[PDB]
Amino acid sequence: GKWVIDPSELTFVQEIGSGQFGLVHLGYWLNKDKVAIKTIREGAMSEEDFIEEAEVMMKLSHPKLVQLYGVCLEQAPICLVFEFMEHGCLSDYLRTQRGLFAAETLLGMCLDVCEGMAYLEEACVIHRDLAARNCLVGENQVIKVSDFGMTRFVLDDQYTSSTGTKFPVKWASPEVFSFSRYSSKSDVWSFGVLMWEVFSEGKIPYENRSNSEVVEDISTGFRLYKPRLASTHVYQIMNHCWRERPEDRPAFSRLLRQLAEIAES
Ligand SMILES: C=CC(=O)N1CCC[C@@H](n2nc(-c3cccc(C(=O)Nc4cccc(C(C)(C)C)c4)c3)c3c(N)ncnc32)C1
Repeated sequence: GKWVIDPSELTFVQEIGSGQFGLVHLGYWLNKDKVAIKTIREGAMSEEDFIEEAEVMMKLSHPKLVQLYGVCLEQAPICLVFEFMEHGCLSDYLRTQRGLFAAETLLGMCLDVCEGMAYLEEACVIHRDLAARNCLVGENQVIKVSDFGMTRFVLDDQYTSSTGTKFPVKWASPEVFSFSRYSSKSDVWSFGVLMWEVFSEGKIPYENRSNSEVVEDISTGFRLYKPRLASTHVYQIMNHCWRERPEDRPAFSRLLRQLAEIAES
């Protein structure tokens, strides 16, 4: 089928950087385009579960979502082929350009991510690991969401267990760090942390807290402070994303209207 890419259809030009459990290269895909190619090391992911879901994932086509183009599975290590995002991760894009962006621009970056997340929410697809590190920057400074649902395939328990050393506790809602209870409402909590990373120009949330300290702090009502560039209205929306009860958090469809209201007026 079309989703399978033959090794003869790909060339590797240069490294982009280290991804999770594998290297990412810049390359070309025959008769198509420039692409980013991930080589995944053996044992890191459930390749069979991923191959079963690949065609399904490839139908989640939205301009604010980084596209999966196909899979090169002929030989180990398998390759995953994606839409190439010229300006890389949003985390480094902000950190290297501190002082450049106006709040209107930072809000527009949050609006791009929110639009991609409202599409996934309508499709009943949970991201599970939304953070600035997997939002990528493309043409005309567009931000696109990447790696939605990919943690379903990770095999290292240090990453998947809510108590594992590499679990993204900093972006987790309490029902996720307590019970791994994923939903679009737990993605909303993560989106609030993403808004904080954006308005802080790429600062690390809860920088001097261990993961166990973040659990206790969040459970006892602590919340991230307001970034200097965030207005009080922006910070109010961040706090709505961090409500303890998932039912009290806004849906992405509601956030998209609230943030656009601020952006368009
Ligand atoms: C800060 C520096 C930065 O910019 N980085 C870090 C190094 C790699 C860069 N990178 N990563 C991707 C990219 C985009 C989407 C998915 C993946 C992926 O491999 N999923 C992925 C593939 C297979 C398995 C898994 C598991 C989670 C299951 C382990 C994940 C990779 C990418 C792209 N398309 N265009 C440009 N650069 C890109 C991002």
